[PDB]
Amino acid sequence: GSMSISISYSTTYSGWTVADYLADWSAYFGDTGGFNPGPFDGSQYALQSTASDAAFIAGGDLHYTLFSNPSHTLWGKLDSIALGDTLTGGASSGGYALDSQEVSFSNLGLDSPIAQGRDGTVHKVVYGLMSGDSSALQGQIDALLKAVDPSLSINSTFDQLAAAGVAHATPA
Repeated sequence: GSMSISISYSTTYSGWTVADYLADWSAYFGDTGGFNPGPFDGSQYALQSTASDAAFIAGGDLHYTLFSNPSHTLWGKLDSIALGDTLTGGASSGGYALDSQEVSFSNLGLDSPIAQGRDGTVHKVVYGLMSGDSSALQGQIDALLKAVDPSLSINSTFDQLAAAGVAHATPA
């Protein structure tokens, strides 16, 4: 359903496990953009690597506390993560996009309240992904996959997830 995780993937990665792909993408990002609409809140939070072309877009209803207690917290609803290369667009252009969208995860269903601060799952998922540690995102995807089918996991390949009705190949 709409409460079920849905994954898109370039056929480039059809034989990759989700864990292997996420670990390598977060290394590609390493240890332009912002919020749409912004300045500090948006339906998208997008970031470009300085280290490589790597870029992500977090989608949902996201909030950044800036200097307000609890400081430097990203909280709210995280519905989607899109991973790939080269951030484009912004508020002005009808939203952020990726020049090359490698993999996306939708219907994540994550919602972290401000009171949890940087302890929130949304904060940890997004901060990890851009600080060379996709472990938090992997844990949430693993749980969502097992909610559909317990023989699935982040160690499933993208084409195994397609065969299980979760994932969808896109052109390379």
